[PDB]
Amino acid sequence: PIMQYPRNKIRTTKYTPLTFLPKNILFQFHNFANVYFLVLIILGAFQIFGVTNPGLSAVPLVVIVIITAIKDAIEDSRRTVLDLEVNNTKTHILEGVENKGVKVGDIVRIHNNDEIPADIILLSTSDTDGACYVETKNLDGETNLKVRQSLKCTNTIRTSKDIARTKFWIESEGPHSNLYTYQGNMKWRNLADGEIRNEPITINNVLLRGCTLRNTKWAMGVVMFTGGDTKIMLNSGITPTKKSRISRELNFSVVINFVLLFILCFVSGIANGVYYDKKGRSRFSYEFGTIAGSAATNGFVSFWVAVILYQSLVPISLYISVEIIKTAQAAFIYGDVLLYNAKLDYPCTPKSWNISDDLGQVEYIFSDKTGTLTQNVMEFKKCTINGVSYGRAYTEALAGLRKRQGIDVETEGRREKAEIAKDRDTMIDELRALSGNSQFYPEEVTFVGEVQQRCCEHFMLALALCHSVLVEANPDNPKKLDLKAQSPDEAALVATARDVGFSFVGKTKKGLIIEMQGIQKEFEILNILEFNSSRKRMSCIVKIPGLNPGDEPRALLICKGADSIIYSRLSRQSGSNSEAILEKTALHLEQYATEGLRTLCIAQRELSWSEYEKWNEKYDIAAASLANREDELEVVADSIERELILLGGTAIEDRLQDGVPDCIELLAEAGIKLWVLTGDKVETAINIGFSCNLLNNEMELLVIKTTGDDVKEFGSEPSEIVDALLSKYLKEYFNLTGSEEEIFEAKKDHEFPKGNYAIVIDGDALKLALYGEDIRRKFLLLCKNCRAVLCCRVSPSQKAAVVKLVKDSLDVMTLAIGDGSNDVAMIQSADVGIGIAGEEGRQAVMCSDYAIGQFRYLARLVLVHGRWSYKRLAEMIPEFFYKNMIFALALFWYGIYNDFDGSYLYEYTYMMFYNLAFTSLPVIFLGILDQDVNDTISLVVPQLYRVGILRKEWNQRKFLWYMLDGLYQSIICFFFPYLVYHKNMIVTSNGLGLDHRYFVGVYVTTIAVISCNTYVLLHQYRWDWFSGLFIALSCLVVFAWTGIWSSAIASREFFKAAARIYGAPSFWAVFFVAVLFCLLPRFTYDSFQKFFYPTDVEIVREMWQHGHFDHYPPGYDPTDPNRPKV
Amino acid sequence: NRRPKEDAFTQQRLAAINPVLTPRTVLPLYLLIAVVFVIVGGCILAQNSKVDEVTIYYQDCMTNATSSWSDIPSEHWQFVFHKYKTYNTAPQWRFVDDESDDFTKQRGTCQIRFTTPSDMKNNVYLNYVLEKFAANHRRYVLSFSEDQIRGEDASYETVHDATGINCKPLSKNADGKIYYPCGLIANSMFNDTFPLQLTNVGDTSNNYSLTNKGINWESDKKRYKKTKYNYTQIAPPPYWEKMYPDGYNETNIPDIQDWEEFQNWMRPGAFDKITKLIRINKNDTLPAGEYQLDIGLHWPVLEFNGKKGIYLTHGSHLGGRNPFLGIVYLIGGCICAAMALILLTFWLFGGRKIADASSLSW
Ligand SMILES: *[C@@H]1O[C@H](CO)[C@@H](O[C@@H]2O[C@H](CO)[C@@H](O[C@@H]3O[C@H](CO)[C@@H](O)[C@H](O)[C@@H]3O)[C@H](O)[C@H]2NC(C)=O)[C@H](O)[C@H]1NC(C)=O
Ligand SMILES: Nc1ncnc2c1ncn2[C@@H]1O[C@H](COP(=O)(O)OP(=O)(O)CP(=O)(O)O)[C@@H](O)[C@H]1O
Ligand SMILES: [Mg+2]
Repeated sequence: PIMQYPRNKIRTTKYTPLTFLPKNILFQFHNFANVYFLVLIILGAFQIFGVTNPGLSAVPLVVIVIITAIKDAIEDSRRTVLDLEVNNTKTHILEGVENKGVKVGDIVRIHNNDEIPADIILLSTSDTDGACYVETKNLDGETNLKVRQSLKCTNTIRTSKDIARTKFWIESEGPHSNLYTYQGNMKWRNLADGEIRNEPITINNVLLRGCTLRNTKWAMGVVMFTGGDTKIMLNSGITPTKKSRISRELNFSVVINFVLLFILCFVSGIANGVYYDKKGRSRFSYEFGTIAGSAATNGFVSFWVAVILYQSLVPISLYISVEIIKTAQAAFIYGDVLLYNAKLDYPCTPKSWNISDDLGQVEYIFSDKTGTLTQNVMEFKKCTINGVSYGRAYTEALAGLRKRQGIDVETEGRREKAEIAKDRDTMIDELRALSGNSQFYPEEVTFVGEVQQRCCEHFMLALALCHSVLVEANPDNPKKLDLKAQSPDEAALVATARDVGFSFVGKTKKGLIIEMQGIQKEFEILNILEFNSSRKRMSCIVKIPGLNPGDEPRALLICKGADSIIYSRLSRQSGSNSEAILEKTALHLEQYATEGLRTLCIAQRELSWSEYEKWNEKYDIAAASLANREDELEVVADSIERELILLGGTAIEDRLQDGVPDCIELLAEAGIKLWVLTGDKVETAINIGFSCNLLNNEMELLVIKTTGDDVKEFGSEPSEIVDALLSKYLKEYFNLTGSEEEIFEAKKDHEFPKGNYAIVIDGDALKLALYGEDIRRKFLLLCKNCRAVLCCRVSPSQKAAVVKLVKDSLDVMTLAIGDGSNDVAMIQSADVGIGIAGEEGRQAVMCSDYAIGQFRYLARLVLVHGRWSYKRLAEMIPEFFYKNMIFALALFWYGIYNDFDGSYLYEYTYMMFYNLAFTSLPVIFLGILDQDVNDTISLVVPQLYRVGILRKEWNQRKFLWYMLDGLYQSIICFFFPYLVYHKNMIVTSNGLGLDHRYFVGVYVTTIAVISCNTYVLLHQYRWDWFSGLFIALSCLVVFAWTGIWSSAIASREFFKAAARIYGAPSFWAVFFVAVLFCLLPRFTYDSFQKFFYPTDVEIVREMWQHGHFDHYPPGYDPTDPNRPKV
Repeated sequence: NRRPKEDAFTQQRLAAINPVLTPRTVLPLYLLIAVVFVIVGGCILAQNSKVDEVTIYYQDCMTNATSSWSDIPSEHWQFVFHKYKTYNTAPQWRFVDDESDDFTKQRGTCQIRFTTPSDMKNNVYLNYVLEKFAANHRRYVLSFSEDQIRGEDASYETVHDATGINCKPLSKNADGKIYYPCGLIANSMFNDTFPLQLTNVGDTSNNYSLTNKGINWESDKKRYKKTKYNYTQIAPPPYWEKMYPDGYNETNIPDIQDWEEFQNWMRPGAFDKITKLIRINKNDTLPAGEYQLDIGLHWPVLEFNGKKGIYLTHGSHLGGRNPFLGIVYLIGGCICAAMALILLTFWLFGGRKIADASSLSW
């Protein structure tokens, strides 16, 4: 109580199970149609508005509020299990006999390879004075082993038998929400000695919550203090939700419904004001006048009578209808076994259950290349060193298949013929595998002057030295241990140095254990820098000994990066052979990009410690400083790489994620304009765009291709070269599309463009193309008339600004499928948010909207599940405003005949159960279980998707035609009961009298229920048995209710309306013909449409009655690699 | 494992019939709906044209009728006899003023003398028609007591302040007694004492009986039950105090269970035309002849310029002579044939044909 400690769970979910109910209620009444019932129920209690059953007037509100609550509780259920699994799934033993779980003041023992759900303060470990190593993976892009050197003073504890003799937790101040700082200091009192001590606790002594511990054991420490002292709860976790276009254009359809609802109340007000200043009327003699007021205040009260009278025109079950349907459309996305990855055991997981119809109307898909479109397992090596290339492959040398013959296996046998001549002469001094599918590149390396023979051997060691690969104890056959890398391209270079003889056995504390050419050296790596996605660089500064004894041993600098970064970091003038190799080695990588091989480069400068010991300390002072998570590290790590001598580059392969048969063969001949956002280079993305068929033959490849790359700092004020050149051919590529920059005519023109015209903008040319105005609008008009935009979108701001340039400047749906932490800006910025689940759970999946095991499933997710859920919901919503229109205006048309005094036509249990039981379920099941064509035909004809691209189904034009059709059928469902009464008011076979207004209300309701649900049935494709049963059951509940409610005496005036109205043939006479004239003008307009101006999906369904799709198997998946032929 | 249930409902593959509206299927359907509804449009008017009705409005007996027999003017009487043999002959009407009612707004006895050429069949319904009476307003239609309808001796609190339906302007009178049929509806009861017979005149002088039993539904006696009031806490409604001049005795409380004119009036009409049964004769065919109907005028309609009438009918199973259902089923059959004639002559002699798959993206 004094020191203010309440107990709490780890991460909140903003729906606490004790305080869930009052905050859910006030959340329900931000809906204006929902709070419109709080008006008409409190005005229901006052008797002057003439509403019978005011206590039952709450029933179509409380039922909707509870169903929106148990939907919110179910939507809390799969939400809170993320916080419940991290909260208390595990608890350590904490044995204190010698005197994942949360307890303030605990002394917890933490092993290797686990998440720490607390702020532990390190004291000691198995290493020298508490040298802790950590993989901080989900906080930042930290791929190093971040050293956490603990205290060198209190290294006396090993077991929980001496540290559990003291029970104390420390006091700290409020949170600061920053990573690199810790302003806490712990003080302790020694036993039997008067020595005070303040242990200096800095960021080097502690580590945060959401990181991963590696290689250290018995991590001992103290759990944090309660509150919000963990620095991840505010940096990440609070995410803005999104809703669809249809769920955003619904709020204009609700306003048109309320503008009509207040026109009808206004006509009810002024035409009952005109009634009460009529002179000779029956309200003087028999009816004793002045219900509330004398003249116009009597008509003002009758305004608010109509507010309560038109309580079924207000859409109360609209938003629970759109949210049950979007949830069930995503539970079928989840429950599809063809969207299921069997090899990874991973169903398609919607992280957003409310944007399924966005998957039906997308026009731009911004995939990245290597993680998503390709397997990201890299096999081949293809080394290039010192101006000559070492490797032979034919896996993707078929990329240039435009000029070569049909079957070419004679070169594939020459790989194996040179491979069996390669495992013999390399097994002279090596005890690794060196076998079939163990060694990777077939190339005779010099048949082991002659500096080249060392320079290839110097390359493979320095390649093996510049690595982020930790060895792993292989449990089966532990004599041959394997390799693990967070970067799988970086593993293939290391797995192949193990094959040429420059393997490495392990890794010590300061240095490294390495087995080079049989002998087992120990290269000592004193310093290393990290890998960021923006920098494109991984570099080591490993120390080597001097060759002659009695010297100062110099060091090396091996930077591994791309073929465009370190060529901008390379020494131009030199007295060595560092210049003449460049026109050789860049010629090889042009040959090794056009055969689709992922490229790297490795350079090396011969530094001395006279220039290095300052840059080491400049990095070491900036290693525990404030800018350890800022951009000031790269400028520290740039000065010593001003000049470099290039060793060579590597050209590993990356085979596709078998997303060839979708990427145009389903998913861009759908109509969607795809957009690769590689981060790899220009030539290797064109010749991978042909391989994944994204850009095809007969496609104009207009490439932006800035020629010179340099930074400006002074001068160049009267002229401009490096920015003026890429502006001018954006004009010159506007003869292909003969237009200009100035206007956005394309914003109101969504269309798959005639003329192919792919765009291959890259890298620095993109930065200049999105820097300022008049080049963004000029680039984006070229990007509307294209079909494919390609490459070098490195440093994910380029991927995130491009998806936001198209999303904002064109009101259009964007998708941006991806994987890895370089897409959490691309995925979150796009409209839809698909992510790819890899071998481990990555940051893109958790920040996604859907999550599929491969890119292969995007075709079925977009073309089947999305295209359905678009046309399901784009039909459902005009049907929902229809169903309230036919019913709630047929007691407006009764207002003519009671002089708008607002006497109820519908008994009020037909206004209760209309939006709940009588016609709620057909519109729900049209939204959940409607398929225009099958799931196979959705993939056989993917051009059906263009109706969402064109936005041709949901628009406010259709909504007005469904109100006006509902307003027409309201005239039919009232005046057809009216004109069987209007002549002489005797409609019974036995003359006994059904003249009561509730009995005319059954005439009006039963016409308006059956003609509503048959209107839903006539507008659904595929009359299935399940929605067909509940269209029949919703039509036969309006008879079942009056059978059992008008057989109790509790139905006061409505006492036996079953036996009197259904025993009357004039009911059934007008029921069978005022369902005709309700449905006939729409079924005429639909039949005239489906004959003379049919849409594409009637043309496809007319092919479906014929045998145009019987060839295809049920559950056809044309992007599955193992499938039969058509 | 974590693999979804392949049970053909989560797989979205249910047993659908999946209709495609080709002209070889919908043009039979328009032909079927048209040829059904012209038969139903034929069979209804074959039943509806044969319905005979007599509609005599008598609101002007106290002014436009002498003590001797004058004809009803053309506005008030409406005759329908499909055997067009005596359709132009006017009925006649006198008025016996009686000079003693002292109400002078609607008093006396309007004696209406009509002649029917065709014999109406064995169920003859005598209705009273009320035009321009406004029985459908908000405070009016909610003014009664269901517990007084169900014969419960309801107190003042359960008739005045009841939720929803309660008798608000007419709960109790000045001296503290509640009204037993409280409310504007039961107060507004159509008075006019229709006779228990149609006295045949001249040719036969044997009177055609008319019962007031069986006027409402027989099952309506389950909610209208005999009251349990002790005759000292109730009073008649303020417009019933001429038919009960001294309040209620210990013996003259109306049993509303068998008083079916009350049970028809407590069912307020939906529109501005009220037609309620008041006299039935299920037993006897009404022969062709001149009949006299003696209406004790007590219900005033002239202050709201409204009409007050008589509807003598043997309605069909559809009830009454209303040509609406026959005209609509013909219009329903003539539109479904014309829309078939449009969607076939625009389909063959011009239009399009389902011959290609090159109509979507060509
Ligand atoms: C049914 O018949 C009665 C008479 O047969 C109709 O007359 C109603 O008679 C009562 C009492 O005789 C009238 O109340 C009186 O009103 C005057 C003012 O006009 C007032 O000064 C007296 O103190 C007394 O309250 C009543 O006004 C009169 N009805 C009408 C409409 O004027 C009666 O109208 C017939 N209809 C119904 C629905 O009962
Ligand atoms: N571990 C590593 N060491 C050295 N260089 C690396 C590396 N991983 C990637 N690179 C190089 O850095 C460049 C940019 O790396 P980045 O982080 O963008 O990977 P990427 O672009 O291939 C993933 P994506 O395809 O999803 O954009 C790549 O061209 C690659 O050649
Ligand atoms: Mg990736």
